[PDB]
Amino acid sequence: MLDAFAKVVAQADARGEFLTNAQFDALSNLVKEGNKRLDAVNRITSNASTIVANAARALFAEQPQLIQPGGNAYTNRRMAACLRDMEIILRYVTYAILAGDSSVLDDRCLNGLRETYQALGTPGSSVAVAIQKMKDAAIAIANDPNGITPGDCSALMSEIAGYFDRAAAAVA
Amino acid sequence: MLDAFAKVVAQADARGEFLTNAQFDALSNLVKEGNKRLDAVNRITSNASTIVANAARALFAEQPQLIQPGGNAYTNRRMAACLRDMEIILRYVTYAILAGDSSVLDDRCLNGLRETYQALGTPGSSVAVAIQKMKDAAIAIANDPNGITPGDCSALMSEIAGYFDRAAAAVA
Amino acid sequence: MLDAFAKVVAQADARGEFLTNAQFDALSNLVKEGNKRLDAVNRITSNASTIVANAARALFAEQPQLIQPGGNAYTNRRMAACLRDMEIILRYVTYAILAGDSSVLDDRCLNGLRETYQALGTPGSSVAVAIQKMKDAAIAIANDPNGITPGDCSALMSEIAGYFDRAAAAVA
Amino acid sequence: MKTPITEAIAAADTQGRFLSNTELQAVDGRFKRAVASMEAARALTNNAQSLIDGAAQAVYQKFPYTTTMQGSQYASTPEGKAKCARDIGYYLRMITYCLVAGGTGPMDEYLIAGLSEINSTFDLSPSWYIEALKYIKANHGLTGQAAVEANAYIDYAINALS
Amino acid sequence: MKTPITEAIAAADTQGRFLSNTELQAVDGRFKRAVASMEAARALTNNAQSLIDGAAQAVYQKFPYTTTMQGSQYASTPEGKAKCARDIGYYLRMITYCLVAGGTGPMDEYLIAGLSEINSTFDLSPSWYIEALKYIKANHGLTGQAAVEANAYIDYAINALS
Amino acid sequence: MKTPITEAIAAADTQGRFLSNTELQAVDGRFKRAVASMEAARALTNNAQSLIDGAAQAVYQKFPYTTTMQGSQYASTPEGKAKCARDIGYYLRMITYCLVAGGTGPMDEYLIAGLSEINSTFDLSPSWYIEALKYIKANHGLTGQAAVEANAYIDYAINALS
Ligand SMILES: *[C@@H](C)[C@H]1/C(=C/c2[nH]c(/C=C3N=C(/C=C4\NC(=O)C(CC)=C4C)C(C)=C\3CCC(=O)O)c(CCC(=O)O)c2C)NC(=O)[C@@H]1C
Ligand SMILES: *[C@@H](C)[C@H]1/C(=C/c2[nH]c(/C=C3N=C(/C=C4\NC(=O)C(CC)=C4C)C(C)=C\3CCC(=O)O)c(CCC(=O)O)c2C)NC(=O)[C@@H]1C
Ligand SMILES: *[C@@H](C)[C@H]1/C(=C/c2[nH]c(/C=C3N=C(/C=C4\NC(=O)C(CC)=C4C)C(C)=C\3CCC(=O)O)c(CCC(=O)O)c2C)NC(=O)[C@@H]1C
Ligand SMILES: *[C@H](C)[C@H]1/C(=C/c2[nH]c(/C=C3N=C(/C=C4\NC(=O)C(CC)=C4C)C(C)=C\3CCC(=O)O)c(CCC(=O)O)c2C)NC(=O)[C@@H]1C
Ligand SMILES: *[C@H](C)[C@H]1/C(=C/c2[nH]c(/C=C3N=C(/C=C4\NC(=O)C(CC)=C4C)C(C)=C\3CCC(=O)O)c(CCC(=O)O)c2C)NC(=O)[C@@H]1C
Ligand SMILES: *[C@H](C)[C@H]1/C(=C/c2[nH]c(/C=C3N=C(/C=C4\NC(=O)C(CC)=C4C)C(C)=C\3CCC(=O)O)c(CCC(=O)O)c2C)NC(=O)[C@@H]1C
Ligand SMILES: *[C@H](C)[C@H]1/C(=C/c2[nH]c(/C=C3N=C(/C=C4\NC(=O)C(CC)=C4C)C(C)=C\3CCC(=O)O)c(CCC(=O)O)c2C)NC(=O)[C@@H]1C
Ligand SMILES: *[C@H](C)[C@H]1/C(=C/c2[nH]c(/C=C3N=C(/C=C4\NC(=O)C(CC)=C4C)C(C)=C\3CCC(=O)O)c(CCC(=O)O)c2C)NC(=O)[C@@H]1C
Ligand SMILES: *[C@H](C)[C@H]1/C(=C/c2[nH]c(/C=C3N=C(/C=C4\NC(=O)C(CC)=C4C)C(C)=C\3CCC(=O)O)c(CCC(=O)O)c2C)NC(=O)[C@@H]1C
Repeated sequence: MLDAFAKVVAQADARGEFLTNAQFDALSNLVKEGNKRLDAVNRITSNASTIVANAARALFAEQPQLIQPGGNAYTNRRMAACLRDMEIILRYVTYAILAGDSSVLDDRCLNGLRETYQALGTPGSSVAVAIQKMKDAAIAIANDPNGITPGDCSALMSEIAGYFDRAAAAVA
Repeated sequence: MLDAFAKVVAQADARGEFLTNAQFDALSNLVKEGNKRLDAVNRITSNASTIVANAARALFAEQPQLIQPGGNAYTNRRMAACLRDMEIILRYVTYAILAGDSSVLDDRCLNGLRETYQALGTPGSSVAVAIQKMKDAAIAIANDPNGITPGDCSALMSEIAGYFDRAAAAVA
Repeated sequence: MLDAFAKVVAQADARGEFLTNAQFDALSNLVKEGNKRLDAVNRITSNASTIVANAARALFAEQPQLIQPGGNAYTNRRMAACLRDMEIILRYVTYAILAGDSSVLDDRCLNGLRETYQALGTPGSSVAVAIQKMKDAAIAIANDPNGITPGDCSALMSEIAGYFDRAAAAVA
Repeated sequence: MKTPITEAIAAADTQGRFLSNTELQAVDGRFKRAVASMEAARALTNNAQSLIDGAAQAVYQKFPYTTTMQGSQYASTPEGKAKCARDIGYYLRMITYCLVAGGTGPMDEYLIAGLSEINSTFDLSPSWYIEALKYIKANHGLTGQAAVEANAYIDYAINALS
Repeated sequence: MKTPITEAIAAADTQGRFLSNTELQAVDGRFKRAVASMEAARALTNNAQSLIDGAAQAVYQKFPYTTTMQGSQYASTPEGKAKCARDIGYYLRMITYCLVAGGTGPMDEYLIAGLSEINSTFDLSPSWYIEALKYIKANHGLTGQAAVEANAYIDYAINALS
Repeated sequence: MKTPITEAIAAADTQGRFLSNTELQAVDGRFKRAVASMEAARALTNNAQSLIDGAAQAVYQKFPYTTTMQGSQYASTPEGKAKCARDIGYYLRMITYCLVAGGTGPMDEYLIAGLSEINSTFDLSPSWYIEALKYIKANHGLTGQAAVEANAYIDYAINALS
């Protein structure tokens, strides 16, 4: 996989070049913004169980056909698998946040996922809704101004939203 | 896999329903007819070697191109493989008889078999003939009125014929 | 796999025939020409390292885009893989020479190789050039009149050239 | 799905052999026991609503805090009470399926697998369901071997929750 | 198919290395022995019909019950007698292929593999074929190393049936 | 590619768990050390040409036979001298990438893997490159932790060649 730094290095190597004054400045800024990134990962991770459970409850309340006998989330084994998927997706999204790049999310999670759901008969459009719910909850938690040094994390939240939407699009 | 009983249960669960008075009666009848089913399985199984050998001999007498040098059943290794297939098919058909459902036969035997023979170059039309021969011999043995309490097993024989024809169609 | 002798046997068996007076004579000639075949294999094998290195150097001198940053042979890991492939191809070609049949080369090396290079993004046309270079060097070494009992090895060299061209065509 | 018949076939198939008398006797045992099993299944089905209604109240009585505590995982709201009754009905339905199939397969597949994960995630106490199962066992009204059959699967569910 | 050459290549290939002098000497051994092997192969082929006819009668003489007993697996009927002669011809043909290839490969692939399964399924006695092979060995008329070559593969077949 | 961040993620992913404080502290360590690493990276890049030119001459001086011996694998011809300078530039570039990534990943992937195979095949002596790396280490002009950073990756390359 790659993180934001390795990504720039890989691009420079393909061209056989040393980094430019600008590239150095860009990477240095990422470092200066590191604290905020660490807070977002810690905050989301620390509330992972509630983010998944709350999103799952909301999904089934909105879409009761999923839990109705015959539905794809009916039976404990399917419900467990569904809950697991939510947790897995959230897990990989947080990895992307820490890395500052979506490579790990794309390679280890999203790639081939749509084809997996199609083969199983799982409604990807419904998974997308679940992802969107976790997205809104994850950002509200990460960007909560309480109990943290005051500052602007808007760019980071936009980046985080991007990963969630990316995952949602990969299944929807 | 599923047997006749599990099949009804699976259908009821998909609908989230308890069994109806009729369904209970149907399954109870199957039980009452259990003895006949056990006799058919025992009788066919107890003559498995002759059923396969006799059918194989007949097939090669009818279709000598199969054993002619170059034929698909030429060489001991191919003849052995051919004999093995006959025995395998008969084995799975008997499992279906015991279960009262073709699921095990379809899942563990017939699925992908046509594609296997095509890749190998084995003539499925000839395998179908072999299956039909075992079918006629298996039913004659299972429905032999000698040495058994007199009764009507016509429905069961029709069911048994169905499994054989099912296997024959899956390769032909 | 098969060698020149097993090949004739396989053809005769498919027809269920003993060998004919001619077939016996053909195989006997191959045997009488065995010494030359052993010399070609020993000579090529004994210079395998230089044949590959010299061909590789020539290829990169002719096609510098291959080693330019971004090129498919750029980085030590890709250059090593490239060198390895050359050596592998030469190895299998020599096996074909010893056997007097291209079966081992086709089955264990060339089959699926074009598809491998396409998936990786390796330019097969360039590999073909590398193969052709090893071909010319291998034949010059095998057919060197110095240090060997004088005789005509033209037929054998034509056979050897055939295997190399076969490998070149399988990737080009 | 685990039944005496699929289990007989699975054994022979793993050994790559035809069914033998060893397996056929097992199926006969299953056919003979079916009489008692079906009697139990029909009774529980016929009396399903009263058993479910009674079982739910038995839980509320043992655990009163389940009818008043705030939270979606309790029965303190119409919705919670509906979810609870639904769940108990699922258990009873599974028990009848096991009796019909002559094995634990149905409950194993549709209910026990993932059971721990579900109760932990949704904050459902296993103790609630054990109480409901104990009520069904005490009040199904069966006797003789039909009772033995019903209780074997009810206790199987209780052990899966313990 | 197993020959001294494919065996040499297989060894080098499993080790991922080029052929060495170790393997080349093996092939030379094979090329030198070919002289005797081919002499044996040509003789057995030239005299194939008489050897097959004689071998079949040798079996019938050792096992008279093979010419009179009822059943398709005996030679008591034109068809059975044709199947028998065919089989013996298959063995002789395989022996010549082994001599031509310089190895057991042909017989291993076209005949020995599955041999036990075939004889058991069709009720063919291995003893019948051993007698036929003994006849061919005793009467092929070869001497010197050509005999050593022929007998090595004939005895190889006999051991595969034992 | 190996960095403190991808390494943190790999650990959590192999264990199938979310990142914990254990991993987050590692990344913070990386973010804090970046200051020194970037200082080193910028300096080596800014001074790349003089370091490369000087390093090449240091090799020619230590190994004079590299400027006169006949053969394409020596620097005795314009082409050889260009290949040499190119190679040294590759090493310096890799060192800056490692500093930027905060790990050995870049050098591990683009240079060390296959390194032994390359030097053996093209008859390049590892001793030549070690001398060039020693020159860069002695003359990069860095002090304090920026020096510690630069030297760690230079010595890493030297050990990979030893
Ligand atoms: C947006 C996400 C919210 C926000 C963030 C914010 N955080 C900081 C500063 C710090 N964050 C940490 C946290 C860590 N450091 C670590 O090494 C680890 C891993 C164990 C963690 C979790 C630290 C140490 C700091 C600096 C000291 C401090 O507490 O201030 C800032 C300030 C940026 C600047 O730190 O550098 C900001 C803006 N602030 C918000 O209002 C959002 C809700
Ligand atoms: C059709 C297939 C033929 C036929 C069958 C037939 N069988 C029975 C009755 C019995 N069969 C058994 C056999 C078993 N019981 C077992 O537990 C096992 C496994 C070890 C076997 C093999 C038994 C015990 C009976 C009952 C006692 C008896 O011998 O009668 C019937 C009678 C149905 C009724 O048994 O219930 C019938 C009709 N009859 C035929 O004419 C067909 C050729
Ligand atoms: C063409 C390829 C060149 C050529 C070949 C040539 N070689 C021979 C004869 C011999 N070659 C060997 C070599 C071996 N024998 C072995 O068992 C092994 C494996 C360890 C090897 C490598 C031998 C023993 C001979 C025979 C004795 C001798 O040295 O002459 C011939 C003569 C053919 C005839 O041998 O039989 C020829 C023509 N000659 C050339 O000019 C080509 C450059
Ligand atoms: C939940 C919101 C929805 C839902 C989910 C559901 N998923 C499955 C089964 C699988 N999901 C995956 C996905 C992954 N596996 C991985 O290892 C990774 C990366 C770490 C991913 C993304 C896989 C492989 C499966 C199948 C294998 C398995 O189930 O173990 C199911 C099960 C379906 C079934 O058993 O038939 C379900 C129900 N279902 C919904 O209705 C929601 C919309
Ligand atoms: C016999 C009547 C005909 C015939 C058969 C024949 N079959 C094969 C080879 C294979 N058959 C299978 C099928 C199965 N394998 C399974 O495990 C199961 C379920 C338990 C089935 C149904 C497979 C997998 C093979 C290939 C693998 C193998 O041979 O081991 C052959 C061999 C062909 C060959 O070696 O080239 C033959 C000859 N051939 C006939 O002419 C009859 C009409
Ligand atoms: C060299 C002249 C050219 C070149 C080659 C190149 N090849 C690869 C990678 C692979 N090559 C193979 C081929 C084989 N593997 C085998 O086991 C056999 C039979 C014994 C063959 C023929 C395979 C499987 C690979 C991929 C697996 C691997 O690399 O280990 C590469 C690597 C590409 C990459 O890492 O992305 C390269 C560079 N490249 C050129 O530019 C030359 C024209
Ligand atoms: C009743 C004894 C007590 C009670 C129950 C209660 N349960 C839920 C929610 C769920 N129950 C299940 C159970 C199953 N689903 C299955 O597919 C199967 C097998 C067929 C079983 C046994 C599941 C999956 C859920 C969650 C998903 C859903 O809503 O269906 C709730 C709601 C919890 C919530 O937060 O929304 C309640 C209240 N609660 C009590 O207090 C009773 C004592
Ligand atoms: C002769 C020594 C005695 C004899 C022979 C006999 N054999 C058969 C039938 C078969 N023989 C084979 C043998 C082979 N098939 C092969 O592909 C190969 C390798 C190339 C061999 C060795 C096979 C497969 C059969 C059965 C299928 C077929 O008919 O070809 C029979 C007929 C048996 C029958 O019941 O139809 C006979 C009579 N029998 C004797 O009594 C002789 C002493
Ligand atoms: C310089 C210290 C001495 C010197 C160098 C020299 N090198 C080569 C050829 C090659 N060098 C490499 C090295 C790399 N390729 C890579 O992709 C990477 C990682 C990014 C490295 C480090 C390679 C692969 C080659 C061969 C292929 C090529 O030409 O690029 C030569 C030429 C050798 C030849 O025979 O053509 C030379 C001369 N030689 C000296 O004497 C200096 C002391």
